[PDB]
Formats: sequence, C-alpha cells, structure tokens
Amino acid sequence: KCVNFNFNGLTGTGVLTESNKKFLPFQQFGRDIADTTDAVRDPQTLEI
Amino acid sequence: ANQFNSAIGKIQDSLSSTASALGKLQDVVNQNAQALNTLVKQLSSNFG
Repeated sequence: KCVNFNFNGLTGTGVLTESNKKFLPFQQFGRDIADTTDAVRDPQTLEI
Repeated sequence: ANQFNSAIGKIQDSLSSTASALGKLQDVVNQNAQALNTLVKQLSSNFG
C-alpha cells in the first residue's frame, strides 16, 4: 500500500514490499546506483 | 553471387565478433544515462 514510512533513519513515502534480498547483520538500509534508498530493514523484527 | 553472399556473411561475423561498431548508438544511450543520472544526483547536493 502507499504509505509514509519512517524506520529510525529516514523519512519517505512509498510502497513497501518484502523481497528476497539478504542484508548483512550490520547493514541497516541500502541504496541504488542513483544514491536513493530502495530498501530498508525493520529496526524491530528481522524483515527486508 | 559468391561476392554478395560472402559479404553478408562477413557483416554477420563482424557484428558478432566486434560489438563496438554499434557504439554510435551506444553513445546515445550513454548520453541519456549520464544526463538522467546527473539530474537525479543533483538532488543530494546542498547548493549552498
């Protein structure tokens, strides 16, 4: 759904969908080649 | 007949072996890629 999402590091509005990407335990979020954040990890539970 | 049919075969071999002959069109994609990426990256700059 289209929502305003903030997890601990940033503000933004978009559609959140769980994917098969794998983050390292110390990796919080990630960005694309455009330096825009395309993914974020749940600060509470473990979800990508 | 042997001159034309062999010449077309050389074009198929040249395009398959050498991928830089199409760089004229690859530049158009590169000019668009560099233009689109730069316009997005300027959003992160502070501009003073």
